Parts: sequence; C-alpha cells; structure tokens
Amino acid sequence: QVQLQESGGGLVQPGGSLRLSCAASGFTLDYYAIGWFRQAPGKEREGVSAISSSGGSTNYADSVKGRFTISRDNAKNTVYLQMNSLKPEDTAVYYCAAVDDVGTTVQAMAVHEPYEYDYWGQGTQVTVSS
Repeated sequence: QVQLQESGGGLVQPGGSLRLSCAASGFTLDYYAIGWFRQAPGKEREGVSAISSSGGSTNYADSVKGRFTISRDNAKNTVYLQMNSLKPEDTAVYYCAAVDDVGTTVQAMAVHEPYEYDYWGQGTQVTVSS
C-alpha cells in the first residue's frame, strides 16, 4: 500500500516565506527518495527540491538554490520544504512523490534520470501576492 498527502501551502506576500509538508502512509520514507514538484495551469512540472534515502544529501533547482531548503523526518514520516525570498513567479500548486530508492539501481546526481515517480498525491496550493 502507498498513500501521500501534501500540506502547508497558502497565500503569502512577495519577499515572504512558506513551509510545506509531504506526509506518507503504507511505506516508510527512510527506504525511499522524495521530490517536490510545481504545477501551473496547463504547464509542465518543475522539479523544485528532493531528498534521497541518505538524509545527509539533497537536490535543488537553479531557480531556488540559496532560498529554498528541504529536510525529512522519519519519526513523523514526512518531508518538509522551507521556502524564502518569494516572487510572484513562484505561484503554483505543489505536489510530492516517492521512489523505492532502497530497491532501484544507482541514482544519478540529477532529477532527469529515465526512472520516474507517478505515485499518489493531492497537492497544496501556493500563491505569492501582496
């Protein structure tokens, strides 16, 4: 069984900050790798930030490096995404998804490998406006 829930998205002013939560059930996050994904109306998905089976290393987009920060909690079974220095262009619905990293072959140092997620989710709405 696999289920996930995105939370913590809302309205915020430009120059503000936000804190998202990707909670999970039926599986334990320690054995998986989790990524956060944007979606605007009719647009493709942006890979924002991600965390592997090893909590000591993480991925980030060049548009968010130095203002976004990801971390996980294996007692809460949740991945948290902090964001800061927010612009109107950051407005989107934020989704999350997992991959069975303690089971797949070697993950590259990138978010554009031929393997993909496609797990369950609901998304959480983020708007940046004064």
